[PDB]
Amino acid sequence: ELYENKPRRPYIL
Repeated sequence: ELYENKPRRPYIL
């Protein structure tokens, strides 16, 4: 998506 959220790229990585 154009708007990147945090539960897609959370600090879990």
